[PDB]
Amino acid sequence: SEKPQQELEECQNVCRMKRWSTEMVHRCEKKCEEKFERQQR
Repeated sequence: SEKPQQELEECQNVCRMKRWSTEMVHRCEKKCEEKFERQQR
C-alpha cells in the first residue's frame, strides 16, 4: 500500500481486544477500515 496503514493495524487490534460480543468487534473493525479511507465525509 501507499497510505499509512500502520495506524489501521492498531485500530483493528484494539477492536479485537474489546470485551464486547463478536458483533461489536466486527462493526468496530469494519468501521476503522472505512474511516481510514479518505473522502469519508
